[PDB]
Amino acid sequence: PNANPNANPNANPNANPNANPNANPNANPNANPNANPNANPNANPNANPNANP
Amino acid sequence: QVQLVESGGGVVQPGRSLRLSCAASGFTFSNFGMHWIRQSPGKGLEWVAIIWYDGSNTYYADSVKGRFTISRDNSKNTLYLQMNSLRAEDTAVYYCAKVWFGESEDNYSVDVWGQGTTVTVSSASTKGPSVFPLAPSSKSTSGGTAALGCLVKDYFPEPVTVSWNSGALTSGVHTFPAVLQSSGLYSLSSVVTVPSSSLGTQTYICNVNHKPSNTKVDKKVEPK
Repeated sequence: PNANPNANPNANPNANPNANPNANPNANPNANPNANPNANPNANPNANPNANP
Repeated sequence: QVQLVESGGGVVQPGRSLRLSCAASGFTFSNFGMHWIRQSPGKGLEWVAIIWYDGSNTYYADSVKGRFTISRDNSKNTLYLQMNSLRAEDTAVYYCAKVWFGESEDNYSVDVWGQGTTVTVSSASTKGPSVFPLAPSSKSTSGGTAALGCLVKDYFPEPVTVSWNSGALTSGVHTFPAVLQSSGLYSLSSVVTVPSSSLGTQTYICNVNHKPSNTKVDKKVEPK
């Protein structure tokens, strides 16, 4: 009833390559909360071209 | 309501310059950004340029970047587009358009389009058309219906107007859209179906008119 220490330790190539539909859909609270330095630094062409007003 | 009126379009030789204007009414022109968008049969709808409400930011399509300059006069409520170094492929219908009002972080496009002004870039010279009769005969008769017409060939530029019997004949008239030929001259045909029992007795004359050259031609079509 124990684990065979010499069993297959590799990764089964014929495993599940799709996405798990029941996986975590929530937002991860302890994720990256800082800004990204290599984000988009250029102005947006399709931004607001009018007044506030 | 909102109204946009383009002006300044016409025929221009390649390498010359042209200034289009767009008069706006029905809203505060100085509060909105504007687009210029062109449409051609070969490329469909194609965005050209955008300008901010205050002119601080301008953007252009890659095919026109460095040649066109968009500007505006908020005191006159007028939008301008100076087009330099025009190429043949710039022939299209040009519309000015108003950006819609939205939220601060949304993306933006246009909601109201202008009327449009046609620009034709060609080195062809102004030339009146040749009107030739498409004469009906036994080879163009099926039953009691016959077909006759007029071929309006080798004219420049667009457009030309065709009427039949000074406008008295409109039932069964088909004026085809003009096609541009390799020579830069346009050509089209106009056909009409008539009762075969009227051939040889009823007179059919097509009236081609071209105001830019003051051309007026009344061509009679007789059977063979």
